Amino acid sequence: MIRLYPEQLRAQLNEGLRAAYLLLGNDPLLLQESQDAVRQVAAAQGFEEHHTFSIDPNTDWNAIFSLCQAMSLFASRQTLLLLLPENGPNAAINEQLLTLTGLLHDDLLLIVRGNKLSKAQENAAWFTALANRSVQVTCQTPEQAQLPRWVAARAKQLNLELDDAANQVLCYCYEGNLLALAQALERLSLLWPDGKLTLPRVEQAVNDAAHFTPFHWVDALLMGKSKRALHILQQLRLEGSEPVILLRTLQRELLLLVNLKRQSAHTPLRALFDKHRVWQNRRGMMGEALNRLSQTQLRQAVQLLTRTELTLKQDYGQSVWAELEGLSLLLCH
Amino acid sequence: TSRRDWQLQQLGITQWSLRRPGALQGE
Amino acid sequence: MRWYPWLRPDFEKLVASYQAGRGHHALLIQALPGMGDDALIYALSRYLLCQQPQGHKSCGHCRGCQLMQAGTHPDYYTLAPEKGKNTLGVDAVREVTEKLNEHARLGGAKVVWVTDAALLTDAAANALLKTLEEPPAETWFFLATREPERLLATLRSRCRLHYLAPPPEQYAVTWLSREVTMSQDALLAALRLSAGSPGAALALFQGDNWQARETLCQALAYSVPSGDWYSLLAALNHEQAPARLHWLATLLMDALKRHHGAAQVTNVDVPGLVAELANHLSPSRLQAILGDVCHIREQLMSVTGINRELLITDLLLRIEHYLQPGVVLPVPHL
Amino acid sequence: SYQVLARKWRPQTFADVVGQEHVLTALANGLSLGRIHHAYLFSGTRGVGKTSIARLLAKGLNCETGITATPCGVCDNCREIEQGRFVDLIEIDAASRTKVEDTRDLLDNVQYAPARGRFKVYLIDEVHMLSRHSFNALLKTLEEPPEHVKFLLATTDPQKLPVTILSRCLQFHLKALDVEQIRHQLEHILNEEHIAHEPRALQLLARAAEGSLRDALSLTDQAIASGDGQVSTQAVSAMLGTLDDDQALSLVEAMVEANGERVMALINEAAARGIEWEALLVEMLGLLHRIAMVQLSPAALGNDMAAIELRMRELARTIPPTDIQLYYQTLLIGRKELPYAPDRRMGVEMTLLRALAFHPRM
Amino acid sequence: QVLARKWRPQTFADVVGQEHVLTALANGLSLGRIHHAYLFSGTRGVGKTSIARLLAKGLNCETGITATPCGVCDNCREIEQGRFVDLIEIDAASRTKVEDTRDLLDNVQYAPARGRFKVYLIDEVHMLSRHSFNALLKTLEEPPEHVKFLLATTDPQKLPVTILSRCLQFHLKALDVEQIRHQLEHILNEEHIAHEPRALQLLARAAEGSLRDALSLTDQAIASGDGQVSTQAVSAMLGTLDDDQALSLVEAMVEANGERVMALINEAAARGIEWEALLVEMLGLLHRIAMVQLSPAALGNDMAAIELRMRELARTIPPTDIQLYYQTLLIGRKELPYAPDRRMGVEMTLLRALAFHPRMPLPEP
Amino acid sequence: VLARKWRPQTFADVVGQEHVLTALANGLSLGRIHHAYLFSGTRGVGKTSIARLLAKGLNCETGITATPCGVCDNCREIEQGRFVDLIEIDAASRTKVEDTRDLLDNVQYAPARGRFKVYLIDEVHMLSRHSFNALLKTLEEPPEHVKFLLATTDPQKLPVTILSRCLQFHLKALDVEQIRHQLEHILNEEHIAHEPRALQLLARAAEGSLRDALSLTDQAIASGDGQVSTQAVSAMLGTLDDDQALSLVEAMVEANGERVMALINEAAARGIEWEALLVEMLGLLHRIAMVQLSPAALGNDMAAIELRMRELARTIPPTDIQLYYQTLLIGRKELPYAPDRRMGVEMTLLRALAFHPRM
DNA sequence: CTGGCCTATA
DNA sequence: TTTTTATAGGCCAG
Ligand SMILES: Nc1ncnc2c1ncn2[C@@H]1O[C@H](COP(=O)(O)OP(=O)(O)O)[C@@H](O)[C@H]1O
Ligand SMILES: Nc1ncnc2c1ncn2[C@@H]1O[C@H](COP(=O)(O)OP(=O)(O)O)[C@@H](O)[C@H]1O
Ligand SMILES: Nc1ncnc2c1ncn2[C@@H]1O[C@H](COP(=O)(O)OP(=O)(O)O)[C@@H](O)[C@H]1O
Ligand code: BEF
Ligand code: BEF
Ligand code: BEF
Ligand SMILES: [Mg+2]
Ligand SMILES: [Mg+2]
Ligand SMILES: [Mg+2]
Ligand SMILES: [Zn+2]
Ligand SMILES: [Zn+2]
Ligand SMILES: [Zn+2]
Ligand SMILES: [Zn+2]
Repeated sequence: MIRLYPEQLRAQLNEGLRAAYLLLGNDPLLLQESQDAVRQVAAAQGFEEHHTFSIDPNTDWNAIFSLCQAMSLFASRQTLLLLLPENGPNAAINEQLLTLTGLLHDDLLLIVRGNKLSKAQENAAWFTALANRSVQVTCQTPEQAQLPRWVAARAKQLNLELDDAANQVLCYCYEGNLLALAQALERLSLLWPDGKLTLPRVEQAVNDAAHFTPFHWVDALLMGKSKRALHILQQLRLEGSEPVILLRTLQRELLLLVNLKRQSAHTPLRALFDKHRVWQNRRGMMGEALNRLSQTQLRQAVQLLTRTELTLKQDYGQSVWAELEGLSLLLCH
Repeated sequence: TSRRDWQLQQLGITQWSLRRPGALQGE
Repeated sequence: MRWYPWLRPDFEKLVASYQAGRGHHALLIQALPGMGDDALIYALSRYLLCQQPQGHKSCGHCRGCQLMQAGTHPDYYTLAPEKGKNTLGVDAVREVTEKLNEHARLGGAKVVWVTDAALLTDAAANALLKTLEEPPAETWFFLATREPERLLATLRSRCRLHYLAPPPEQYAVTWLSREVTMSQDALLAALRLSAGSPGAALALFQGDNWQARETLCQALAYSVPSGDWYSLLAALNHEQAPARLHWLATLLMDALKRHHGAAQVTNVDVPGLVAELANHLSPSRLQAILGDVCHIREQLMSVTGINRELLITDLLLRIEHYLQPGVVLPVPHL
Repeated sequence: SYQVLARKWRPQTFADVVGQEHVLTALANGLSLGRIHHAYLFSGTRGVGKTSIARLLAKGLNCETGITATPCGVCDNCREIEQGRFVDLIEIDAASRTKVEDTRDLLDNVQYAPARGRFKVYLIDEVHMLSRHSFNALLKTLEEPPEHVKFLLATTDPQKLPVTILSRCLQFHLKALDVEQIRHQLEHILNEEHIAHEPRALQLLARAAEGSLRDALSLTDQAIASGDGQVSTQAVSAMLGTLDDDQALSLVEAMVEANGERVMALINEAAARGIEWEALLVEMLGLLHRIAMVQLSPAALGNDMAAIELRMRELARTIPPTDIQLYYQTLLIGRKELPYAPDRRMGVEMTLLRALAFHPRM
Repeated sequence: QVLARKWRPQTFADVVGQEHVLTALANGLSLGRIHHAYLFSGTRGVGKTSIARLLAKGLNCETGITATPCGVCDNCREIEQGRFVDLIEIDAASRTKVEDTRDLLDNVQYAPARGRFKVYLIDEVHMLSRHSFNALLKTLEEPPEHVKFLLATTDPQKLPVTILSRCLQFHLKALDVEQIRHQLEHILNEEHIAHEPRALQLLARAAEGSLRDALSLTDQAIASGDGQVSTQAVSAMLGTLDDDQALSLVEAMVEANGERVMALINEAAARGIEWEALLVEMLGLLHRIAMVQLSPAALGNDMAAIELRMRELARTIPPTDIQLYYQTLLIGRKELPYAPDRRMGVEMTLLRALAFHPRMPLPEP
Repeated sequence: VLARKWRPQTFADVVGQEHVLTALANGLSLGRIHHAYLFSGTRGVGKTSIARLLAKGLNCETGITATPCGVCDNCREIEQGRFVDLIEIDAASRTKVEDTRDLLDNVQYAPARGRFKVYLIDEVHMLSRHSFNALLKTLEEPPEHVKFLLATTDPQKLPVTILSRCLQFHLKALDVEQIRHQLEHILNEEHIAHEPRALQLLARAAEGSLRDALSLTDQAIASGDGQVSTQAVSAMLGTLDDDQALSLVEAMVEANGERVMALINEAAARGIEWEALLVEMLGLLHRIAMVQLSPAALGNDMAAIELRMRELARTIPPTDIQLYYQTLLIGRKELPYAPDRRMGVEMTLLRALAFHPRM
């Protein structure tokens, strides 16, 4: 199973097409660009009939029996695409898949689009028997760290030249939304044939449109970066998230901080991180938080988080977003 | 803090008192 | 659902008015839980959907009661809350208000039993108003709550109230001593926790519950002297929280009662815990905490979907703060 | 054919309606002045004559005798309104039929002239329950109905209606019924029903009604049951959890004396006698009121209190005006928050506690 | 019959206040500068629906497009009677759905029957679904020559900003107490109806801005007063007691005189005045006083009969003192609900006053 | 109507928005043309006016040019409104799928008059789930002679799977001057009297939108019986003030009794729910208080109000602020119990202006 | 005219 | 790894 980054994929797809193309990931722009990189090289190799199917737990045993019947030779080459449920491959469809793994022609080309699978889902027999035939692409978006690199990489692919300065500015504005980033580049190459994208040029044709999860916000608080927190909030509101979701995800942390802070006196930092099975990457970030906030400041946070919840589900208050703008700030002193 | 001032607390009757007479009296 | 012996009188009197034909169409029984209101209702229900009654009793052998024994009597409506939920929705009241107009599907009277009017929504309560004031003929309503005053204004004036009062404690203890084997102290405490209703008493013993009060007690025994109350989170944070809080508040109050050398305390069974509470907590704090304990309880019970962990966790950190000297304590409002 | 008094006795002629004389006046007045509106909103608390009146106002507009203030009740029309069988008072249970589509049906069938009646009279009752959208739907029609249409709007809680709705109605707040008003009535009714009654028992009922004629008739009917045919001072008082005067005061006293052990134990004894806890608090609140009153002018202690007067006057002489206010409030508040506390008893016990430790100043 | 309806203005002349709206439309009509989307907003009863109708009526007057429609050509009279083929008044609160809006859209292209313009007056327009709002978008941005759109709503707050950028927005202002009064006079005069001067001053205050609210109160005032609009009748219906007694209680209170206070309460109790109400006139008075202290030109026009005395109070009593009485009576109101007895409750509240009285508290033991 | 007549026919006629024009200009110029473009941004800033322009420039008889002539049979045909090959769907009224499918059966047939069959789907966010799917299938295999122009105010509502098929231009909202200079021009042209500071007032009031602007101006002309005078413009805009809540906060701190008693009285005319006035103020103090904890707490949102807000944060003690808040937050909890609701706000503002709570 | 889906308001 | 609820109004494909 040739494991690829969407950038690298274009080259591996030209060398030789393979029976199974596995598009896994969370990013929409990597998914289309990779799915369209394949549909393009499929038609070129004599493929006309392009059949799409969206796989719910809804697709009957009648809708998977029209799919295995779908491939009979000799047909002018046809590309079958299969979309996924949120969960990935469930016991019901983890079996339907098996049925298809053996039906592999040069006449029928398999493409699959979905999230990332739990490791056990992954290692389910059928998947690993496809394995040597299949190419798999990682379409996980880049995070604040991995990103600028991918910007300058796609920048140099569009042969435009990006300043350290402009890269910084694109990445702030389109973080979490690669598609807007890409179209930003395209937009700039049309503004300037130069290819040269100054900080002052790029600054003028940008709009602010970053997509975050709530986890991006608690992390932001945890590290004390507040100008970030505030940005993340403002954005999360505009995508219209349920504040309740913010509340509950800050809580899962806030309350662990509280319990850790106390327990910290008695046992060493690391032991407690182990005790509570704290994700490894988080553990450094958590320390920082712990080291910064007083056992009282936490006590206040907890109190203020309760003020907003009640204000939310009993007083049906509007406040709620403001009440978080504040709570954010607090956890940064 | 008078005992009266205390009783007013217990009663919820909040005592208000000037602080900028300037913008009052003078029209 | 069980039938308890202190119901015979309350039943007989009620049935008598019905038997005259001069019964009231919207009864509202107010009773503590465990008090067995439901069985009084059931008994009166069986009486009404009886085509061949035998005095105060239901025969068993008429087409009416067979159906009633086997759940499905076409003219017997039960307004309880959906399985997963804890409120009692308007849509569900409106089906009953609608069906009620169709001439009785068996040609007997129709009885509608609202298990707990406390649980009606605002929309659901009002929905019930007009059908309740003047329902079709030969239709009989039964409603039960803990606290009528928590019940919609108008819904209330359409009802006849019947108070199912609990037996004398002496009787109750004697009942209990037969159903469980516990120390007279424990019974009387259990009974006293439960506002005097046996059975509701008995309950505590039956469920995992009683072991669980011993564990609140275990953990309190530590929190008090140590000033560590967030320790309690473990014993309080559970589905039955509003129930366990009530326990903790009764402990708090008994302490406060000792600071006044009062005669009855509620937790007769652990006068050690009651003491250590009177010893390491000033009355000022005993009472300020009793306060927030009760108040957070309300919210745990009245706010739909509110997060337990978050609320209880606040309450505990905040109590510790109260324990600090000179901190300002709460004083009720309006 | 038995129906609860609270039902049987529904006023069927303007004559047979209690108080609310300002409403009936304006009404009968309008009918007689020929000044009839198209939107009448009727408000007030539970069971004071809202829907009863609305239905009487309907009778009068439709009466075979003419449009009258004094509808007979003897024509095919009136008799059919009395029984709901009247085709031309479309009476809507707003709290049940609240949705827009529901009330847009209402609107479409407006334009249509009335069946066998003079006016087509809608009576949306429990109206505070119509969806937001349902209110707005009515706006355009409610303001400009067809001459043959009359809208009758009753609700307990007019607070909830859009001000756009209110701008389009005559509003009649019914006042709560005076205690006397309720009793005289109660008397009358039990007389006609041929039921025996003791006057002081009536007095207790009218009080417990707390302004409301339905509430009254409902407790009355309750009386009759737990009384075995009779409404006796004995039965009603035991039913309503009524106090024997001593008990309240004794508490009030043990409370200002700061006497914990005795306040608590006094309650315990009350709890045994099965007193209505809310009753106790009100009676103390009542006692605290005189006391603060007597301080003002000595004369202010009634002829009633003769038995107590001795104990009252001391309390008034000893305890500061100021400090009593605290006591009264703490108890009021506790009556407020009573039903919310775990037991009603506890609610009382916590209230006394909070108030207990007021005693030494500094 | 019904005043609210009978007096809906039939020409611009007859519209009360709103000069800023009438004045534009007339200026614009005579100027030949006419939009195709007019939006009307303001709280209930300030004239939007009736103004809009006047605009249609003036757009289609057979005499020509004039701000002074003639009210006698087939087109004007038939707009008056609401049966004019080309003024399509849509009750947006019942035609809220998209499909309904699309129908209004489809039938737009078609030319008017008898008028210069097909004018759609969409009333209570805030009720349109999101869907049927954008439905309106493009067609409202660029309609056909013969089409005009009159929208009107209580709150424009609810209309998508896209809708807003496409219209003239005219915000009718609520009415001065004076304005309402003057009209109430004119109408009761025209309708030949006895009226006490002050009974009008009272209604126009209770109208709280709305000329309809006022006509609605007058209608029922006439009925309450029996063909007369008398002060006693209006203040009966209003829960007002005529001002003296109220103030007299304030006075007695600031003057720390207990006897008088309780007497005055007893006397009000003989008149069976409803307790909460009393409390409220007292808060009303205290507040105006405390205000008079802020700006002096602040004291109300309506309370001439009491100004002498009020002014005095504002002059003699410390602000920090009035803040006392106000708050004391205010949490007194917060209490009345639960007090044993609403009388008792008011009384008790003033007794509380007396004991905390800033200047001559009640005597201690 | 000013809004209609002054719709830009030539690129030259368009205000600002340059980062969009130029890239179009150049792509046309330099033979780069995507099968489909998406134009977003706020009400009346160019979205559709530009979309139309791109059609002109795509089909101009002079060739595919950035500078359409606006005088050929094609440019005047489009400008007019009836051009054989300019299909402008009102996506908002025709959103059901039936209609989208029927629109795209005809997509395949060659263009009758001109270079490209140009579909201009405006207010496109309205199309159903299914209707989007239809479009999609056509965007994924775009006929050569066809170009798609999608214009919406709210793009977030298009499926990722369609935004990933359009080159999207986000139009910026217009600058205060940008609007003013355009307002001068147009009034000038129409032969209408204006003052300097009258227009400065309208451009501000537009809150960034050039349509709001001319729509405001149109009205202004009527208030002015033919003259757009400051005397008149200022009066009118006073008819439509959002103001009150902020405006009171300002006169609150300064301790201006008359200004307060007057605003309260202006707000009365607007016809406001009073409880809502307090809440806007309270919210207002909250925001400010926090601009006092980072410059960063002021919205992309804010802008119109924003200038005033920042100064207010700079020049009031943070301790003074929490104070004002208390006083308001309080007066709100008291509003039901104050005699009048108006009265309760009035009292609250006195409390806030001049008094201090001792506790 | 059903079941899937989105929204607003308290 | 992302969540309160009860009740309403509403669009849509087939
Ligand atoms: N003013 C009244 N006069 C006589 N009976 C009344 C009056 N108000 C209420 N009642 C009694 O209350 C019962 C219901 O009254 P109703 O008018 O329906 O109250 P509501 O205003 O709550 O709908 C009637 O049966 C009647 O006996
Ligand atoms: N500006 C006004 N001038 C005269 N009468 C008015 C005015 N505003 C409201 N009214 C009265 O109120 C009634 C309804 O007015 P209307 O314009 O429908 O209020 P709305 O703006 O809420 O629709 C009219 O019949 C008229 O008597
Ligand atoms: N950039 C601009 N230049 C000139 N006029 C503009 C501009 N943007 C908006 N307008 C004015 O607004 C009117 C409509 O603009 P339009 O482009 O339709 O906005 P939208 O993007 O919201 O569809 C135009 O006729 C023009 O008067
Ligand atoms: F019980 Be009533 F209709 F207020
Ligand atoms: F009565 Be209006 F149109 F608000
Ligand atoms: F026409 Be635009 F989107 F306001
Ligand atoms: Mg009723
Ligand atoms: Mg109107
Ligand atoms: Mg547009
Ligand atoms: Zn039987
Ligand atoms: Zn009759
Ligand atoms: Zn005319
Ligand atoms: Zn050209």
